[PDB]
Amino acid sequence: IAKRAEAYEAEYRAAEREQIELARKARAEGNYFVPHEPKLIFVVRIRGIN
Amino acid sequence: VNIIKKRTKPFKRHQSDRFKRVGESWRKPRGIDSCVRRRFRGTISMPKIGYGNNKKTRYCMPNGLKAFLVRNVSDVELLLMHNKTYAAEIAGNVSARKRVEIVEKARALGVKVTNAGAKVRSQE
Amino acid sequence: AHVQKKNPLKNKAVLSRLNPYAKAYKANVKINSEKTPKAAGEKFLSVLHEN
Amino acid sequence: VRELIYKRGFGKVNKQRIPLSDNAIIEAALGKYSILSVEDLIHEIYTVGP
RNA sequence: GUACGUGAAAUUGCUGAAAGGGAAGCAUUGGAAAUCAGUCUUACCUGGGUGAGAUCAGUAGUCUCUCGAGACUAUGCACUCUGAACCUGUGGUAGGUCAGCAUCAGUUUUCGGGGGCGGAAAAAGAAUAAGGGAAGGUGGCUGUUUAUAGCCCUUGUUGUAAUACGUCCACUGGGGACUGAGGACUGCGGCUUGCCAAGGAUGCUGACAUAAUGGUUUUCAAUGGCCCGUCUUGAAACACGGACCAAGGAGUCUAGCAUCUAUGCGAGUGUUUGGGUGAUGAAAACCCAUCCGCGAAGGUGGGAACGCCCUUGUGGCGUGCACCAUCGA
RNA sequence: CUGCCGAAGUUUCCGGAUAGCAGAAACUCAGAUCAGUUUUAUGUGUAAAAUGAGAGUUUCUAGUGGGCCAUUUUUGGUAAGCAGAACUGGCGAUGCGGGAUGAACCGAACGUGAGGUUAAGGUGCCGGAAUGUACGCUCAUCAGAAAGGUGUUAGUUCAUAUGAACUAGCCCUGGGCGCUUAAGCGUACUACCCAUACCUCACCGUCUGGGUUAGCUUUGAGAAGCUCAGACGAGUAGGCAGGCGUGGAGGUUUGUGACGAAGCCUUGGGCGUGAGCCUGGGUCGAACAGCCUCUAGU
Repeated sequence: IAKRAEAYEAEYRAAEREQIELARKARAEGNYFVPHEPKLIFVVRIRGIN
Repeated sequence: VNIIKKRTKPFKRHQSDRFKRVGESWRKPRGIDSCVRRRFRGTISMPKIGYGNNKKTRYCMPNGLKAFLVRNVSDVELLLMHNKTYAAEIAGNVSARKRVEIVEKARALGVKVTNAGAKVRSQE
Repeated sequence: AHVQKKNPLKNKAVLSRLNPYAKAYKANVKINSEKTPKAAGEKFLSVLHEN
Repeated sequence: VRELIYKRGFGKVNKQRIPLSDNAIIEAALGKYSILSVEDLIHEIYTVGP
C-alpha cells in the first residue's frame, strides 16, 4: 500500500508538471493548447424536496 | 449512566384547565379541525415515543435506585443482592407494626428504604 | 468496532492508520532558483497587448 | 477528492453506511478490483479507473 | 347530635396572601416569595494486648440422614479461626452535590506564523544606460522641448526583484464554546518487551454539605397562542350544540355463512337427543349403545432438498418434493 | 394510551362491476429484470450504452370512486374584461422560517435534546443582525421604499461657445415611528442575523442485516434472553400491533388490614412518552389487593 501511494503521488505530480509544461511550450511558440476534458465532476444538491 | 430525564413537566390534556368536567389525564385530541392537534405555535406538546428516557435509566429514582414495592418482611429479604440498584418501597397499607419489622430488617440487610419514617416515631 | 469517528486529517494517529505514506512525504520541494527560463511567445505578447 | 473521502467517506457494506476509518473495509468490498486502501480509492476516483 | 356512615365536585360566606389602564386564559425561560425533596467518615485494612467461643481439640457422647453431612450435649481454649468484644493506634484509605484548573478525545468557530507550485514565470515599481516625443511648459519665452522642473513613451534595465492574486502543505503556533455515548482483554497503528493522543474521559483539587444543588405553588418579566365538538366548506366563512358540577349513558346478545389462525383426531370425524353414572352441589365431572350429519366416489423440462464427486471452487453427474410448464390422460 | 404502515380523492366501461392506489399472503428469482431516467443510433417513435435500484408474478380486501388553487395550452372571445375546454403540478392527509398581519407567494417538508452552519428574507428604531464599504441616481410643495412640465438630472445628435431638435432616468401635475448626498432606488463586494432545514453527537422507537450453547469463571440461557450495526420518524379515511384501566370468576401471593381496609381531599415525594402507578400527610372506619388465566351491563 505504501509503494502504491508512491506511484500515485508520482503519477499525480507528473501529470500536473506535464500539463504546466504543455501550456508553457504553447505560450512560448505561440500555438494554443486546449487542456484535456475532465472526466470527473462533483455534484452538490442545493434544492430541497418541496 | 446518570439519571437524566428528557422532560420534567407532565402532559396535561388540552383545555383541561378551562373546564372541570374535563380531566387532566392526557387524552389524544381527535378533533378534525383541531389546530392544537395540528402542532401550531403557542400550543401544548403531545406524547411521542421520542420522549422516552434512557433504557438503562427508565424507572430510576433521581438518586439512581429503582423503587421496589415490598408488602411484607418476606419481600424485603429478596432485595439482598440488588441493594445497590433497588429501594424497598413500603406499601401504603402495611401497618405500623410490620412497618418497623420491615425497616429494621432492611437496615441490617443493607438495602435502602424509601418511606422508612411513615406512621412511626423514634424514641431515645 | 469503530465506536467513534476520528478525522484522519485532524488526528495524526488515525492518519498513520489509513496513510502508511504520511510518515515520508516532504510535500514542499524546491523546483526553482535554477535559472528560470522565462517562457512567453513574442507574438503571443503582441496579441495580448492589442486593442 | 482526498478530503471528502477521509472526513466524510462512508462505505456501503451490506447496505449500511459504514465509515471508512480502516483500510480493511475497502479491501473486503473492493478486493476483487485491486482496491485495497484509501489511497487506491482516491486513485480509482480521481483518475477514473476501470 | 336524630338536617345523624364516608361527605367528593359545582356553588356560597369569612379570613390570610399576592395581584388587579377595556378581559381573563395557557405555553416556554427564568427571578422572587412561600415550601418540600436528602443529606453524611465509616467503614475497610493492618498491628498488638486482654478475656473469650468452635464450624477448632495429637479430644469424648447422643439424634436424623448417607463412612461423613447436619443439629446438639459434655470438656479444654492450644493449633487454627471468629478483621469476633474491649483496650490498644491519634496507623493507613475516606460518600453525595456543586464549582476550579489540567492533560486528552469527538464536533466545531476564530486569530496567526512559515512555506511549495502557478500565473505577461504577475503586472507594476524602484533600480536602471539612453533615445525620442509631446505636454497641462520647467528653464528660456501664449508659443516653447530640458535647461536654471522634468515628465511620458520606446527600448535598454537588475532578475530568477519583490509584492499581489490564485492554489497546496500527511507545515506549525495560540484563543473559545458544546459534548464523555461505551465499560476487563482483544482490533488497527506509532514509539521502541514496555509505552502512546491508536476500537468514546481521565487526573489534580476544593467548597458545600451539619446548604448547595434542586423540585413544586402563587405571581411577575420578555416571547408568543383567534372557542371547543359537530356539520359545512378545498379551506374557512359558517350555521349549529355548550350556564356549571356529579352520576347514568350508546357495535351488544344470538342463529346462519365464508375466511384466517390455534388445538384434537385424521379416511375419517363429531360424548352432552338419550342412557349409564356421579355419597365430599349431584344442574359439574366421568363413561358409550343405536342411529345420524359432514367427508370419502403416464413421459419431457424447470424446479425444493440431498448424495456422488472433482479443477476441488467452478460446475458436472445424478435422485427430483410443492408446483409450473409441457406432451397428457 | 402509545407504535407502524397510510391512500384514494377517478381513469375506464357503466346505480354498479372494473381498474388504480394502499396493504395481507403465497410463490422465483439478483447469473433477473427493471426505471413519470438519460444517452447511442436506426427510421418524434423504435431499437440497442450510462446512471441507479433486486426485480417480477398469483391470490383476497379495506378506504376512495370530490374539488379548490396555480402553471400552461389553446378557441373564441367580449364593450371590455372574460368565457370555454384542456395541460400539469401544489394544497387537499402538512407543521415550521419568511412575506407588517393574510390558505395558497418565497424557502423548507416534523421523534426528544446539545452545539455548529445556513435557505427565503433581513441588519435606523420597534427587531435578532454594519447608522457597512465603493459608486452613482432621487428632491417629492402627495415622493420613494397616455402624456405635459420657465421640472430637473445626466446627456446624445444636429446647427452655427450658444441654442434648437432629441436620448433616457426620476419627480411634479395629470406595518408604525421616522428616513432624504437615506434608514429611497440601482449595481458590486465584504461582514453579520436564523427554521421543526443541513452537519456532528446523545436518547426513544421502528424496520432491516447480523452474532450467541458439549451454555468455557466475563459470568450477558426470562434463546420470549443478551448483544451488535445502519438508515429512518408529517398524517385524514383506513389497515396492523403492544399496552393501561373498571366490575366479577377459578388459581396464587403460607398477601395487606382496628398498631387502621376501601374511599376522600392535599402547592408532600416519586414512576411511566402516555393511558396510568407507587408513596407521605389529613380525614376516615371494615374491608382490600399484586400476579397468571376466565369473563362482561367495562
